[PDB]
Amino acid sequence: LRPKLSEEQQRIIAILLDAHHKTYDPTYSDFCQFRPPVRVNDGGGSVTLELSQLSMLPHLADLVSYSIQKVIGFAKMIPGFRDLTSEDQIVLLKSSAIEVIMLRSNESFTMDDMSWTCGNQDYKYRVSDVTKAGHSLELIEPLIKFQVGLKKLNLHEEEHVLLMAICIVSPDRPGVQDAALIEAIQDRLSNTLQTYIRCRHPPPGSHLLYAKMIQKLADLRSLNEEHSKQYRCLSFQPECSMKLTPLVLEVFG
Ligand SMILES: C=C1/C(=C\C=C2/CCC[C@]3(C)[C@@H]([C@H](C)CCCC(O)c4nccs4)CC[C@@H]23)C[C@@H](O)C[C@@H]1O
Repeated sequence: LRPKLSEEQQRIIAILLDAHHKTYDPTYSDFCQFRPPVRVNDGGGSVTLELSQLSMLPHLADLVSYSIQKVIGFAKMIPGFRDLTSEDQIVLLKSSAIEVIMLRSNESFTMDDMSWTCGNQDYKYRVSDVTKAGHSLELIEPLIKFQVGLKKLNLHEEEHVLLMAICIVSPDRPGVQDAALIEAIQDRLSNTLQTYIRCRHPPPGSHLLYAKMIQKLADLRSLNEEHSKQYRCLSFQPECSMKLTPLVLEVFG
């Protein structure tokens, strides 16, 4: 069976697309406002050197902080999100922030050279830039694998925004209060996605796609935990806080 999208489901999709268009600048025109990226010589991938300088951390921390603000804006436009208590809204945002960033970053990621290309050379982010920010391959490898995997799903923009919305409004987040309400909101989004794929996504892929998308949400949970471990190590580095931002300190602290 291929039920058609209800008027409400169409509205939800239009709302999410508009929300994404208002919060994701495909030209990356604000990036020059961030603290400048610095790339020091480290072909050897020296952890000692990387930690002593954390040359790319100020720039990436500003990028991530900027992105969190956008995700907050996006979340506030998700149908139903405002119905949640302020406390639940914050718990969901803090717990999914890094995951949504990884998801939305897929738009700038390119398999041409496996990098996130946001402009000229200065704003082309490679795995080497992540290491220069203090991270290890335990996070980087899975991250790239995840990016390529998501790219291959060839998601329609409609599927992309729904996946981000579903990621945010998850009832199984530590600390949530009204899980039932959150699940109700998420189910409404999941059904919309499931329905969209069935009557709008042409084969090969009319099916199987939903499961693959759900699996990516699971992958995101693992990356979230790995990033958390790495962030902890990073926080031990003296003077690290100055290379971050208040928003970032709260979200990952
Ligand atoms: C943000 C966005 C973009 C790219 C994403 C990237 C490339 C550079 C490195 C990133 C930011 C990965 C890096 C794992 C995160 C590590 C940094 C970090 O622990 C911290 N930082 C502040 C406090 S701790 C995750 C997503 C990757 C560009 C554009 O698509 C907008 C998108 O929101």
